[PDB]
Amino acid sequence: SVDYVPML
Amino acid sequence: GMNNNMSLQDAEWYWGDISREEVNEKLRDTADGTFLVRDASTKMHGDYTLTLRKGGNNKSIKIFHRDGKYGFSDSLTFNSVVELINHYRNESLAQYNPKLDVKLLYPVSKY
Repeated sequence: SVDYVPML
Repeated sequence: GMNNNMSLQDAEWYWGDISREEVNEKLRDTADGTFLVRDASTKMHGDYTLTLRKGGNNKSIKIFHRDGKYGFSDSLTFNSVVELINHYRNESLAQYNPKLDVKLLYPVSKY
């Protein structure tokens, strides 16, 4: 899934 | 990237001037744990997200300037979002919680 997953 | 010192979101290779098609051109066919600093735009403009791709689960990763706290914190107190993440880039991030299962290979520094 090549965009944005905001993990930290 | 918060006060006048500059090292966490903008550390050594941590740039953020690479978008969706131009990151893919040197990425997900070879990538099995390479970690590299990607430009976003979603809540207006998100310059400092990080992106690693594993060829299978291909999945980006947030930073934040100095907010995470991992180390012996008495006289020199620790505040770094990468120090918790770098401990599990030393082995396997699926033993943390995020289903990547990867070690540090190589960063794509300035494309």
